[PDB]
Amino acid sequence: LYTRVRTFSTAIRNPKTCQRAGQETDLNLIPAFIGTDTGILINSCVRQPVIATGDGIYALTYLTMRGTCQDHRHAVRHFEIGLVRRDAWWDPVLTPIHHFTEPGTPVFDGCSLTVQNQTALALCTLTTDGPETDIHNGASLGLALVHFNIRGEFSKHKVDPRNIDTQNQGLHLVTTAGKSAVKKGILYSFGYMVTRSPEPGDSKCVTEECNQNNQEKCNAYSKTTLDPDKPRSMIIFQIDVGAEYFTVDKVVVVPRTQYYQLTSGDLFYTGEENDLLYQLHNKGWYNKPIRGRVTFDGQVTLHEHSRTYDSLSNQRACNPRLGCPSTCELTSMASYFPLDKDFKAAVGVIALRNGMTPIITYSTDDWRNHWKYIKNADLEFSESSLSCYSPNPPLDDYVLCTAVITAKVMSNTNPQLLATSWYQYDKCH
Amino acid sequence: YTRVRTFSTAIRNPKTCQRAGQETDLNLIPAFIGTDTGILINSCVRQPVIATGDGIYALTYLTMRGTCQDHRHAVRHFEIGLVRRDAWWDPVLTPIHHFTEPGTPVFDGCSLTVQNQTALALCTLTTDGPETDIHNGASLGLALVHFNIRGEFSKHKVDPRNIDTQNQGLHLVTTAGKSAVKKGILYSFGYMVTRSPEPGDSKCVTEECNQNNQEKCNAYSKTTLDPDKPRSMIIFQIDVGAEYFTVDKVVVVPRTQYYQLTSGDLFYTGEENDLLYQLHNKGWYNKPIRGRVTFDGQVTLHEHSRTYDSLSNQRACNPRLGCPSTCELTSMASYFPLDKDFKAAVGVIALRNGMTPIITYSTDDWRNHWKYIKNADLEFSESSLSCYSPNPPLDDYVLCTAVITAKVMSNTNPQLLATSWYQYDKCH
Ligand SMILES: *[C@@H]1O[C@H](CO)[C@@H](O)[C@H](O)[C@H]1NC(C)=O
Repeated sequence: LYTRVRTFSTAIRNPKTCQRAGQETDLNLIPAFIGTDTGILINSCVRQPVIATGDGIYALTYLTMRGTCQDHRHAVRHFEIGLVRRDAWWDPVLTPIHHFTEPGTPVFDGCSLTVQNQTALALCTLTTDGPETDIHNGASLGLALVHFNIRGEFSKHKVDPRNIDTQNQGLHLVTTAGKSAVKKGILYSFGYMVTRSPEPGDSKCVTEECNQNNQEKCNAYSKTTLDPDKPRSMIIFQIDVGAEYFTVDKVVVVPRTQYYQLTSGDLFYTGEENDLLYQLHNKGWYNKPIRGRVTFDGQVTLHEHSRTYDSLSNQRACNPRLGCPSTCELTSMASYFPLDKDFKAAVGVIALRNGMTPIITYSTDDWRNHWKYIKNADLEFSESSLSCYSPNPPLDDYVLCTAVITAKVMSNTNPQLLATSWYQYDKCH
Repeated sequence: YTRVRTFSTAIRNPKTCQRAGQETDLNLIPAFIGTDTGILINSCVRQPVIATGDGIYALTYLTMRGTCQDHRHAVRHFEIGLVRRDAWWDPVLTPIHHFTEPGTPVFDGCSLTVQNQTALALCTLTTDGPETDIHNGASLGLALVHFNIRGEFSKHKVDPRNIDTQNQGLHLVTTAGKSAVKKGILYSFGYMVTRSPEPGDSKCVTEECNQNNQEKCNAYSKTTLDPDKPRSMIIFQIDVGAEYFTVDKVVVVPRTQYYQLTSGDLFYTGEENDLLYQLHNKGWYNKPIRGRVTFDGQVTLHEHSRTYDSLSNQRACNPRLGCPSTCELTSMASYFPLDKDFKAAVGVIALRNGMTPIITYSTDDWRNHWKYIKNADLEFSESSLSCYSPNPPLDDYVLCTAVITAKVMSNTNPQLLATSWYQYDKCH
């Protein structure tokens, strides 16, 4: 059988109160030989990467298309599960053991991903041309729960979205790509919901001096409508995947007061009795990290942390500048992962400047301890997913992180899948 | 498992019609196989071998951090998967199970073939690589590796004491390439360190090179390790399920049959047909080296007269490539038979300067056409190529998949890339 290398998420740990030191030496990057070839030679497009780790196990998912990024009809959904194994340097590295593909059509879109014990769980949307195009065309959408385990078993189960409690407001339910979390047998994941009535209230905005009515621009570009007749709200799905008592599958609205533009995100497990953490993905005009704590009692609140030490940018400036509400959209996102259950310390993968040059950033509160290169080159990347994990028993000064990015390799106009891991400094003083 | 049934193009009768060059552009399709191999960290991938069976493929390769000369810390990868219809209804390769064996010792020089639902690899167990181990006075092991589409994996040490060498073998080494199974016997290339030097001249050329070619051919033939260690090319014969009693053995490929000691591929053509072969261009000889293998009376490599493809380096050699020298091609060529005679062939080769991977398509000694894998200044080092027909076959095409080790984004080491294509196969 396989020997297990025990690991756990850094996000379940108590925060360190000591000053976290910047690492003086350069990064020890180590192999993450996961995923597949994704068509660097033929300029294929990889979208929606999500990585998740458990106890000696990781899982990975992504969507591939030939030639363009706008061909959902002929896309292929990839799923993968693998192990943490000691290599010839005795480093714990990720390596795949089973891979699965599901070609369209319909295709699995916007899959979330988590690892529970020996099983990966993905909640996905069944679509022909992509959810927004299907909804516009008057088509319906499906949902699916996919699981696969380290034995190589694979299951896909349709979930009737009409039987999910939406307080009779939901017309369409859509999952979006990112990390999910399971607490007390309930699977939580981000998505959005087309509703009968528009959601009242102002979208979250900024008081930055932008030579305009910010709140007006914020509402206008909030992406809370798919059409004059199609309002949509951000949601968190709650699916019973093993609750102690019977629970009704439901969605809960994330009110538009809680975010700037409707977007995807990650939910980070911190323990059975601890609040989930979150990050929203910078895919619009807001160019600072969007992360913090989620609570549900009475209503869904995104308790957003005050974070300014990292800034996202595009190669070409926007008018008004990024950070000001506009129709500009960041071409390159950032992934953050909590080093503790409060998100006090964070690891990030982000572009250095101009939407290129992947770097790792390392913060405590609103202070950047250091940054290091993944690759000091003019390499653009579009999407990312990041997971950090500690061996058990832990190392004194380090944890481990793995990132997947979709990068425009060798002057390709589309992005392909690349991966890397590193020893992540975790040390006091 | 649900899969597109396939068979190797090398078992077919040669087409009696004239083969046309393809006027239309190449239809390249995804080969999303293997893993990330450290493009971001300049890892080194070596010894790639791909093999196909009936709706099944297998892949193997060796990875190292930072340099290509770190056998002590290398990792051997094995992979098996299926031929499946994608959303365009094209038959594409997709992995189902992956395996790694980190050093040390590591599996070096693995050959690879697919027998029914099981991949077979014959490998050499080594610490610092076979030549370094031999130089250091260490011994080597052999191993037979099996892994199947259900995900089962087996490795068994093979004691060289059970391999008949007519009491001449001192070390046995497998080299990376395609193997073949006929009538339950596994055949694969390798080399053998012997007690006594092999007599005879190395195969040579008569090209005017302003030198004594035969003397240079013998001197640069790589038939000696160190100063006192002669070695001979061999073909292993290992029982993997023969119906009759056989002794596992090596058979010498005499030095008259090849230019420099090197690795190669053996191509199955049917239970009752001669194997085909190719030797890998890793030295000064810069034309294809391929043809038919026979065994009745020790190994004869019946080398075809092939000149339509020529390999080149970015920096010229003095004397020029094609002339015996100590210069070595930085990029190899992979060929695959489209029939049991190797009459028609698919090739993967660099266009010029050891870069720009292209596909060539030949009949006899004529290049019908060539097509780009990538029209870019992309250096690549090693390759493996397999072509296969869906069953029932297509009228005008077959399918091919290649893996190459390419120096991506100004990396000094090469990483694993893959692609497939519809290969023109049409008459007139
Ligand atoms: C973890 O998974 C294994 C295999 O699926 C199962 O047998 C075991 O009971 C699980 N343990 C828990 C605590 O759920």
